[PDB]
Amino acid sequence: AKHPVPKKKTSKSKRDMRRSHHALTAPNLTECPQCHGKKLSHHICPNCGYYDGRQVLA
Amino acid sequence: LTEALPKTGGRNNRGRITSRFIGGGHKRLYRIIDFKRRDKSGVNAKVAAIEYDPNRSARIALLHYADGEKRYILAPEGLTVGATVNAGPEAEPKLGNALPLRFVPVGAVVHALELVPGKGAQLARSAGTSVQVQGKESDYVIVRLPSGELRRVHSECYATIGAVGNAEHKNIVLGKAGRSRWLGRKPHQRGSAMNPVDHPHGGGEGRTGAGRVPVTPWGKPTKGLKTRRKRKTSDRFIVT
RNA sequence: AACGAUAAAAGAAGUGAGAAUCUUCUUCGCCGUAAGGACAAGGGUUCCUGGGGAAGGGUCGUCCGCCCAGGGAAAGUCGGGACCUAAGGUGAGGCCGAACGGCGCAGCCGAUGGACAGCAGGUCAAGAUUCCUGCACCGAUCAUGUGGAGUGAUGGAGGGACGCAUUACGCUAUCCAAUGCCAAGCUAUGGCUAUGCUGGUUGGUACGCUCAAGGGCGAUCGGGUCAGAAAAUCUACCGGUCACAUGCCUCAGACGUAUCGGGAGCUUCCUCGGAAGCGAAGUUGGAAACGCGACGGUGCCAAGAAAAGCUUCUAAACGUUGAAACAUGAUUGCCCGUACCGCAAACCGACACAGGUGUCCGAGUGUCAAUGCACUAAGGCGCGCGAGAGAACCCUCGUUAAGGAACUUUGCAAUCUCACCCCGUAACUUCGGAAGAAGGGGUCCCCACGCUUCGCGUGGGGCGCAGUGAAUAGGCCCAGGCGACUGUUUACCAAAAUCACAGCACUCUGCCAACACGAACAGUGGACGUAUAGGGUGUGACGCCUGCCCGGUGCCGGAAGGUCAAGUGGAGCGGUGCAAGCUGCGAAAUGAAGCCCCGGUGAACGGCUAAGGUAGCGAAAUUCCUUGUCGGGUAAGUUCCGACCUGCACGAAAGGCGUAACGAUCUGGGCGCUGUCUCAACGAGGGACUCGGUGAAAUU
RNA sequence: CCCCCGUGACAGGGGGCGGAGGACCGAACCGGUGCCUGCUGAAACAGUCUCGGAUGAGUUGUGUUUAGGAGUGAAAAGCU
RNA sequence: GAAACGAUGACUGAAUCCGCGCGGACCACCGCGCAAGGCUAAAUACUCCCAGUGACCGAUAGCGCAUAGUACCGUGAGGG
RNA sequence: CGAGCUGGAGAUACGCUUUGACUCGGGGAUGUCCGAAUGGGGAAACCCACCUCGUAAGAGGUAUCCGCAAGGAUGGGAACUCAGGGAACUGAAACAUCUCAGUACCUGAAGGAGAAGAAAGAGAAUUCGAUUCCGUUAGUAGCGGCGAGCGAACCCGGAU
Ligand SMILES: [Mg+2]
Ligand SMILES: [Mg+2]
Ligand SMILES: [Mg+2]
Ligand SMILES: [Mg+2]
Ligand SMILES: [Mg+2]
Ligand SMILES: [Mg+2]
Ligand SMILES: [Mg+2]
Ligand SMILES: [Mg+2]
Ligand SMILES: [Mg+2]
Repeated sequence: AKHPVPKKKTSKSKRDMRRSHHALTAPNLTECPQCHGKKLSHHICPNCGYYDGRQVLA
Repeated sequence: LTEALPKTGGRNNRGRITSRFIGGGHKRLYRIIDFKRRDKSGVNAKVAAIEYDPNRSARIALLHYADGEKRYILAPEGLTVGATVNAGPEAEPKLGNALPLRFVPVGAVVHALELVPGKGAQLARSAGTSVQVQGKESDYVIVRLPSGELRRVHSECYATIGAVGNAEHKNIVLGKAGRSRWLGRKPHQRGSAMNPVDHPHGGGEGRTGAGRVPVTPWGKPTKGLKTRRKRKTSDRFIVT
């Protein structure tokens, strides 16, 4: 059959003691030196395309 | 190969199977073969050829009557090709001649014999067979059938001088299996190798051998089967 | 956890509210007897165009086989029908039946078979032997001419009419080669400079004292009554006449000429990529069908549909002035199917499922050959989650020191072997075989030389570790059990010593046969057979064989007597009435089969009191005690082989003993090889882990 | 079938040539033997490797016939 | 069953007025009726359809259906 | 019948309605193909013929069974009626009788109803007096492995 299988429904509680670890970490946004929109450290600013000069197209 | 009706396999009637086994084949055809041979009495003919045909184990003579029509007729042991056949009470009792018993010399070995005027031959026709005459009585003749029997027959019935032959199913050893398949389906199925359900000699843990009966409940060794009827009076010495 | 085969994917560019996931380009990789192409069946619109963007699509989706709308399918000749018949179905009138209904000749329905008039191209977004273009053929109806006369059936005959294997010759489709021909250009990395490179290198029709293998063939006169129900100027039979050779008749196909099409590409515009117009050459050599010539040749036995069309022939018949037939014109041409999927996300499998599906086509190179194997054309496709990581463990692989079955129930598994030449090859044997036995050698490249050519042999030379150098690709042997053999079987745990079998035996069965299906003195199967046949039962090649016991049961035969049914036969007993009469009961003897009784029969049940095991085999797949005892092989053997015999409970057709050959059979031994094992290691890939998307289950 | 050799009852042996076979190896095709895998499967019985058959008692398409105590069955109480 | 009568498949087979059947074997006596030809309203049954009513339901109830024998499942009968 | 109508459909357009639409009653006329189906074939709704009337289009007939002939029959009906054929589970704590039953089912015929019916009757009074239905008699008489269990009729009342 489906060999191992659980012995009892798990508490709404237990089921939550579990998930006490699935909370996303929000990105740590930086503010782009030029167009000042927020960016991702070490990546290119999706709004101006800069990374000191303008790398990506507008 | 010429002028024959087509034959069709079939080993059972309306509903289901009747005569067990028999199913293989080859497609063989039917050749209408003159047995009664009377409407043609009074006309000579010659052995145009002897063709070998199935459904018989008996050579076949392709005779030709002055009339112009041909008619296949069993071939007795002896006729070469080109000899002469003649029907009608007016016929030299020789090989291939058909002349009723009244006109047939005692001790004469003939085949193709009837049992009733017309409706064709009936006794002695399968590969090599010999029914000799015993000695006329009143209207019926005493003859010896290939089963070693004695039956009165009103001499009114024609017969063919001689005995069929077509060689002999003696050395014909059908080689290994499958030859039987060139003809009829896998032979007999040992009912002793079946089930209590399927047949009397069924089940039994291991290997049996009790009661001895047919697929149904009768008996096969030494149990009479013929019944009480007319021919019965017209017969002499069944046993052996 | 999974996202459905480990045939990979990359970049660029485009579209878009949003794209790993759509479109375009350029590469990569996978299939290529297919994962290409054409049908069938089955499904229906799934096809094409434009839109769409809920849900379906195991993830995205701007996309789709999904949703919406519109469009698409075209046939005198292709299939089918208005033609044919097989099994089978049905069936007036017939035979049977409690009903319903069951059978059944002719006839009819009924393909999967028979018969039958077209090809080559073009081309809508989407159809094409259907539309167009060119040229053709068939039937029908009319007119014209020719003709100059019969025409000739629901009837006869001829014919259509038919297997398996193998095989000669010619040919084509199709494929290959070339310093052949035509066309386009360029070539550079080092060289070539074109005797290089790429690509194309004919299909239909019409004529031609052209070439051409192969293939087909009696006509005629007469005779006979008895043959074709009849008739016959037909067919069959008989005989005469010439049918050596030959000869004709026919030409698969090729060649030449013509003509129609196609033809690599070229050119032009361009709304972005199509559209339009034009066009070259077509050689020599080689291979070659499962097709064509043909219903070819030889051989073989298990001995290989019917019916119509068709050809001739009369009956009847209207007509012998205006016939049938040909030709040249014209008019004519019906119904149904024809889109798309179609070995598959479009059919059967609940799912766009690793399965199942009939037929046809199926290129090249290399390799004895091939529809094998490797690579690859055409063409089709990368399989509708993706990215990282590089742990345990799991799956699928590569290599492995020393050893080599020590593993273990068992060398289970996995190695070794592995193709084609040559040499060589045991016991035993039904002389076939055992054999691919076993064992050994070769195998690539260059050159000369000779050979029957692709190819090959001889000699010399050369290179590597190695040359069927990569893929396909037997491990071998000794001995024993069982079964003779090929074969067959428990769809979804048994393939086997099971079943079947050729061979043998007993017995039944006289032919409306025994026997069997059936409501049935119907019908039917046995058998359109007939005892060297058919049914039943058992045994199971071949070989030497196969004993003793018929008390019991059965089967056959005998059969005095005993017993035994209905019925025949009427006395004896009783009833009611006054009576005649009417009414209850009931023998003797007689009366069928069968049962008792007499004998017989074992390849009948069966036994070894009716007898007691002849041969042969024997602790055997049948032996309990038991790993019996001795011998064999092993260092060591409860297994195995050989003997013995005390055969708990072998044994002669529920067959006894043996037996070459065969087995995905079962058992024991050996040689070789090996990761089975001492011990495991390293490596690879696919999961497992991690992130983004979708997101179950049993259980509780 | 055609050639050469042989003889005491013994045969036959040889060479050509022919093309036989429930013959051999083997792919389609039919099957399913052994192991692993897979068993909340890709799959209500499969895949890979391996193996059996491979002109025969062979494999298969279409149409058609037989069924419930009935059919069919190279026979497992199998299949329907 | 002492078991009459009715009925009929099979064999048989009568009378007719000082005639025939029966009245539960059988007889006499007593008694009721006339068989072997026929047609016949009406009260009786059911309920597809219609109207009225309901100490009936009112949407897991009520019919299966507030409508669908549809979707869906099955080769099919069939289920739904 | 009198303002509306133009079906459910919830929409637009076109329109139709006192020389009274529409709607409701009640008769006609049309009524393709299949279906007993019946021109012949047929795997339903398709495919093929023929004769006659004829402008061709188009019309009509073309089945079997009874009868001169008209004219009648084949098919279909939820349940009810009669008839031909007729289970088993189950009970009897098993089971063969018997029970369940002549029920269930199959089939034939028929109608709105059928069936039955005008006495060779039932009954014990020298009574009643076609048939059928309700009440009762009575669970009495009786049947019964006299077990399980099955179960009348007359009289009398009433429908008619
Ligand atoms: Mg991954
Ligand atoms: Mg042994
Ligand atoms: Mg075997
Ligand atoms: Mg085998
Ligand atoms: Mg995730
Ligand atoms: Mg193999
Ligand atoms: Mg093998
Ligand atoms: Mg509510
Ligand atoms: Mg409703």
